[PDB]
Amino acid sequence: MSNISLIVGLGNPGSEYAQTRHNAGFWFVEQLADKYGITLKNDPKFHGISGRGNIEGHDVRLLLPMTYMNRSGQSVVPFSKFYQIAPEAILIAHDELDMNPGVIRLKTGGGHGGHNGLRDIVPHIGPNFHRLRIGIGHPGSKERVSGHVLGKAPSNEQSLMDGAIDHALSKVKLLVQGQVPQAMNQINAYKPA
Ligand SMILES: O=c1ccn([C@@H]2O[C@H](CO)[C@@H](O)[C@H]2O)c(=O)[nH]1
Repeated sequence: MSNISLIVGLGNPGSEYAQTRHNAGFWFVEQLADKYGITLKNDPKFHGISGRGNIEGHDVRLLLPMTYMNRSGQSVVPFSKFYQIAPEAILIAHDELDMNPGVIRLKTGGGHGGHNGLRDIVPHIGPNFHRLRIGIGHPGSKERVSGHVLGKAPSNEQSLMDGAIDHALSKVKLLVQGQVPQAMNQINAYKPA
């Protein structure tokens, strides 16, 4: 059903990308894995790093594609199909250009919103997965997007994102329990200050 049992974090592999805004999804899933003691180990079969563990009495899988962002579907799609995880049980955490640092929202359905990771996923499994939209801000102009998402945020913006991510971690219990409406209410209500 809508008991979240796959949590995907989008991002790029390599130390040079680890601190960039486009890896917001990785930050969330890495922190979630540490919170619940889920081992994120090499998963060559699905071109990623993945884990499996107990979150609040539920068997949950975690996935970080190691395909580079624009090829994220080349991990997520075969992984979800192999383990027979329907989109309705998937949460994908990703950076959101259309939201401020420190703003975070749970969304069900919808398009990719210009996001090149999601762009590679929705064509295959459809739109009906859940998304943890982690606000990163927009660089104003259209052609400066690459420089923004592949940039390391200033400390204040990082602090704002980190606080929002921490808040979201506290609400994963609701999501794995299938309380998507309550999780949406409580996640979306987050304020940094
Ligand atoms: O060295 C790089 C840098 C970025 N990109 C791709 O360009 C996307 C913008 O989403 C990237 O994040 C990633 O898929 C690469 O393929 N290689």
